[PDB]
Amino acid sequence: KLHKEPATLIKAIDGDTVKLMYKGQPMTFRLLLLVDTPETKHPKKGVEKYGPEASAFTKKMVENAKKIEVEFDKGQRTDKYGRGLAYIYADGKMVNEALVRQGLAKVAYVYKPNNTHEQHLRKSEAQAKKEKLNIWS
Ligand SMILES: Cc1cn([C@H]2C[C@H](OP(=O)(O)O)[C@@H](COP(=O)(O)O)O2)c(=O)[nH]c1=O
Ligand SMILES: [Ca+2]
Repeated sequence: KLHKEPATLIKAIDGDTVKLMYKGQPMTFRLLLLVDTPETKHPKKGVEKYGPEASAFTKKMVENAKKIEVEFDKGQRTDKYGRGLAYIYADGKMVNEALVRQGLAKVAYVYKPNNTHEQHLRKSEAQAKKEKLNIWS
């Protein structure tokens, strides 16, 4: 079973990459199962169509949260770049899914066993497509 753990915001970096104080140590966390478009991609040098709105949305959601919690999946907790891989919740709402529901990020990098909430995010993504939101307009 997965479970939520306390984390302190240190800084939001873009739509899907946030730096958090987790168990007393500063580290970059990357949101599982998403590809926010970037604010500072690498092919793209930077700023994507919808990458800066996905960044603003996560920035406000974590900045204004009363509390942040991280939820690791059941596979590896870290990727090759040493970023923590988690579902992040702000006030009990999953930032991963809110981005996807808004049509501000797409579901991507699905590596089992790290896909417990994959179907939940694919649903939210289907609805953002139906309603034609943002990247899907
Ligand atoms: C979300 C996620 C990304 N990644 C890797 C895939 C991509 O590697 P490559 O850089 O080699 O293409 C990169 C994309 O991350 P970003 O979207 O943050 O740039 O991070 C994982 O390995 N596992 C994951 O769960
Ligand atoms: Ca990104």
